[PDB]
Amino acid sequence: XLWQFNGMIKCKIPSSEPLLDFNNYGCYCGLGGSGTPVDDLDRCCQTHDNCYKQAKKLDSCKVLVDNPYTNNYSYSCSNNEITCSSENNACEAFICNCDRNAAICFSKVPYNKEHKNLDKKNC
Ligand SMILES: [Ca+2]
Repeated sequence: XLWQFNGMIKCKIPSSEPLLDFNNYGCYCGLGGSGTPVDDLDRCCQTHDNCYKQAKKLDSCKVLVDNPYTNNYSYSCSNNEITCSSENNACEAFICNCDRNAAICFSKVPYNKEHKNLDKKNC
């Protein structure tokens, strides 16, 4: 953790507290996620979820019996641009890329506050 991810979003969105703002949004942002993404931000989340699902099927992780949920990488934040550290092994670089793409996706999409705390039956 979360923790690294939380730190990435803030790097692109310095004004936010991502565990509060990007949590429980739409159908996908937050625990699980199903149905059709309700907006571009939901789709950001749908993708990220997908990128974690894929990471688990990766050999490089499947050792290192890795958990996307616990995957431990390094990244730096400078001037609101994120760089995933070369020192990452393949598995941790895959996860860092997942987190990186989401960070960025989040900063380019509209925020629809009618989609926070949605009834998943709309999903
Ligand atoms: Ca999700």
